[PDB]
Amino acid sequence: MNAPPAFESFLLFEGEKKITINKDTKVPNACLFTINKEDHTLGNIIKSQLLKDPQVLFAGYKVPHPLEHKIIIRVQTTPDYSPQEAFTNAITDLISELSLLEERFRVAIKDKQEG
Amino acid sequence: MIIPVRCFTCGKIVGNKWEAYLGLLQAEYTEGDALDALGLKRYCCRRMLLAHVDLIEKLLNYAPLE
Amino acid sequence: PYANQPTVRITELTDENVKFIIENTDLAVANSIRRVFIAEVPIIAIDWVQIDANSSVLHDEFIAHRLGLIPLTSDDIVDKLQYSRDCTCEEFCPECSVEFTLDVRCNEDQTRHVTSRDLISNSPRVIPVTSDDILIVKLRKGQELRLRAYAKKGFGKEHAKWNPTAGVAFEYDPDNALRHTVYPKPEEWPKSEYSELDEDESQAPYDPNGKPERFYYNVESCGSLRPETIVLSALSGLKKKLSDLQTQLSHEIQ
Amino acid sequence: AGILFEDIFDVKDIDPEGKKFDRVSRLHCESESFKMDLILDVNIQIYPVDLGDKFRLVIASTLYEDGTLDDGEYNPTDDRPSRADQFEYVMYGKVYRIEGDETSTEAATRLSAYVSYGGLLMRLQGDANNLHGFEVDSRVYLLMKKLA
Ligand SMILES: [Zn+2]
Ligand SMILES: [Zn+2]
Repeated sequence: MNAPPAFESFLLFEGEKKITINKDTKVPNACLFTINKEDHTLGNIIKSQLLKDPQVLFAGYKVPHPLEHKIIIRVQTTPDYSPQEAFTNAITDLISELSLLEERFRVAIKDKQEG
Repeated sequence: MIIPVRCFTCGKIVGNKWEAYLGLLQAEYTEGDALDALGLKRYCCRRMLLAHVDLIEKLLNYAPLE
Repeated sequence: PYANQPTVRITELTDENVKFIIENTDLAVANSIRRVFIAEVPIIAIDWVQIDANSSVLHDEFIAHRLGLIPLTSDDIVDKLQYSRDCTCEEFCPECSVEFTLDVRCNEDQTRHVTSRDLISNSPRVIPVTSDDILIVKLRKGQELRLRAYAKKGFGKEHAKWNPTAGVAFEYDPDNALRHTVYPKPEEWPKSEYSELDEDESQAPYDPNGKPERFYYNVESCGSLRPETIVLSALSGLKKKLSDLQTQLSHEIQ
Repeated sequence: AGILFEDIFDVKDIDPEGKKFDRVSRLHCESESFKMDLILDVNIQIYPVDLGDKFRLVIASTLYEDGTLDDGEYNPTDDRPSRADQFEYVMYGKVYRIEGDETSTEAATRLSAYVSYGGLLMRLQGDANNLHGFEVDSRVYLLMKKLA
C-alpha cells in the first residue's frame, strides 16, 4: 500500500544529484558529502580508506535514516590538503586495490584449476 | 502447502529435494542421515525439510472445478 | 596514505562453493566485498509472469512467486545483457530478457509434477540450473498450467530472487586475538575450523597492536553463477560503483 | 618545564577490593622520595603492570616542554617535540578536587588531589608543598614509564 518500490534504493530519479558537497562552517577545512541512493557498502569502505590517510583529521559517515537512502560523509583535513582531494584520492586508492585484487583472484583461480 | 523453492534464511535451493527426502525416508534413513545425504549442513536449510508439511498432496484429493 | 596490497589464497574450489582467504586488507573492504556478494552481483531471474491458464490448486501469485525463485544459468550471458529499464524496446527484446514458456496439461490419472524441467527457454545458454529438478506445482487429472514468463537482469538488493549466494560464510581473527568479542567463559566455546590453537588454549594471547586481517571466506553459489564468477563479478561491480562515484564527484567539483 | 609534579613510585597493591573491571585495575602505589600515596586506575589491557613494579610518574600541564598551552584538542599531526615520547603510558585528565587537612584556623599540611582521566580516577595524597601546582578544573597529563 505505502510500500516503496524496491528499485528506489539504488536508482536516482529525475533531477537528483548523485553526490553533493557542502562546506562545514563550524570547523575550517571540513566538508560534508551527501551521496544519494547508497548504503554502508560505500560509506564504510570510503570511511576506512580515508582513515588510512595521514592528513585526514576526521573521517566519518552516517546513514540519516535506514528507510531513506543517503549517506553523509564528514571529512576534515589538515589546512594544506582539501577534503575533496582526500575523497578523490581515497576512491582512486580503493579502485586500485580492487583492480589488484581482481588480478590476483584471477591468478589464484587459474592456479587452483590447473592444480 | 508445497515445499519452498529457496531456504528462507540463506537462499539455498530446497524445492528440488522434497521427493528425494521422502524417497530416502522410505529407504529407512534417520531424518538426520537423510538431510546429511542431501547435503544440508546449515541447520537453517535442515529446518525447512525437517519441518515441512506437504498439504498439496491433501489438496489434490478434491476434484478440480475444471 | 594509499591502498593495501591484498593477497588471495584459494583453499577450496568446487562447482558449488569457493573458499578463500584475503590478507593485507582492512575490515571495511572485506565486509563490503561480502556485502556485494550478497546484494550487488547481477544475475538473471524470472520476472513478468503472464499466466494464460492456471487450474492448479495454487493461486496465480503463488505460481509466479515460485517461478521467480528458480535460479537460471547466467554464467556468461548476464554481463552482456542490459537492465530492462535501460533498454529501448517494449521491455522484452533479446538484448534485455530471456523468454520462458510453460505449458503442462495433466491427462493421466497419476499426480503430474510440474518441475523446472518443464520450463522451456528460447535461449539455450539460460536454463534452470537443475536442468533433481525444482518442483513448481503438482497437478491432478484434468488440471492445467500454461503461462509464459521472461527473465531480466537484476541484483539481490532489489529482490532476493537475484541473490546468487546460498550463504556467504565470513570470518576473521579465529582465535580472538584482537578481543573484538569477549567470551565470559572462553573455555566453553568450540574452536573455529580456521583456529590454530592447541587443545589447551581457548583464545590467543591478546594483541594490542593487532588489526583485522586474513579474512576467511566461503561463498556458496545457489547455482545461477559459478562461485569464482560470483567473486569476480562482485569485485568488478564494486570497482564500477566506485568509478561511477568518482565520475560524479569530479563533475560536482568541476 | 610545565611539570606540576614528578616522582618514582612502586606498586604496593594491584586490585585490592577484587576485580571489578576486566580491563582497568586500581593500582595503589607508594613513593619512596616524596612519600605520596597514589591511587590510580590503569588500563592494564594495553599497559599490563603487575605487583611490585616501579615507574617514574610525571604530572604535567603540557606536553611540548616549552610552556605552550595544549589547547585541549586532539591534534594527531603535531611536529613539536612531545614530552610523551619519553614515556610509555600517557593519560589526559582534569583535576576535580583538592582536599586537605586544613582547619579554619591553619592551612593544610597534607593535600589530596583527585584527577579524572576520562573516568579513570586517580588520587594523590601527600604533603602540601609538592601539590601547589594543582588547581581545580585544570587539565593535566599523567606520564608513566616503567623502570627496570
Ligand atoms: Zn539455509
Ligand atoms: Zn530490450
